[PDB]
Amino acid sequence: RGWVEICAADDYGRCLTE
Amino acid sequence: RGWVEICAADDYGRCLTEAQ
Amino acid sequence: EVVKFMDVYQRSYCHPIETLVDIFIEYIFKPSCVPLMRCGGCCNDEGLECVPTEESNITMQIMRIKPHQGQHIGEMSFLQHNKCECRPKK
Amino acid sequence: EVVKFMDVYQRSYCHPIETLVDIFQEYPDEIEYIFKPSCVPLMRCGGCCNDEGLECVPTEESNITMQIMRIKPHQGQHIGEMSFLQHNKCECRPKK
Repeated sequence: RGWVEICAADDYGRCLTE
Repeated sequence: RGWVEICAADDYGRCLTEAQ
Repeated sequence: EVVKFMDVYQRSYCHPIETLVDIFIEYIFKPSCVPLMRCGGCCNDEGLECVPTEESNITMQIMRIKPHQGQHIGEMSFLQHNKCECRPKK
Repeated sequence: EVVKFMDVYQRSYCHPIETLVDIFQEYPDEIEYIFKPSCVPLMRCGGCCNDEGLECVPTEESNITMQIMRIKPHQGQHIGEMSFLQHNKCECRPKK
């Protein structure tokens, strides 16, 4: 419950914008 | 499983000493 | 070789211990379980049980995956046991 | 401080973790005795796998020896060595 989106990510959990 | 005796002990788990 | 009584006694006594707790058709969470402090261990007599006395929340990044469609990092808040006591059962 | 995904993931993946196990699980037929402490810290497989068709199970086991006090109500107590099962290695394996 309560999962808050931060970003679309790569396989390592880094934001694709990173 | 299994028990290997070490000593009779006091309430604190310290071994008792012999009296004699 | 052998763990000594004092050490077994101290390490086993009721306290917060790291526990890997499962988070719970469309999504998969990864990881599916998280490391949280949960009261555990034992008390001096069978009439007492180890219970939480102070609790708080911790936020962790969790990936939400829609298999073969997308994958997002999100934050989730989990419960932590900060302090535990031995108290009479009932 | 938000725990970052990389740390949550490494920390929760299938591995042997210190688990506080009651002694009656390993010594069930000892109702005439009180052990102290009544539970012991043991390494046991815990944590999760990447797929729901896999399960975190032990792949290497051995025993660990600990000094325990064994009490006979109203008739004193002894310190002795007891032996418990521990998991040395764990893996995510197909449920089958």
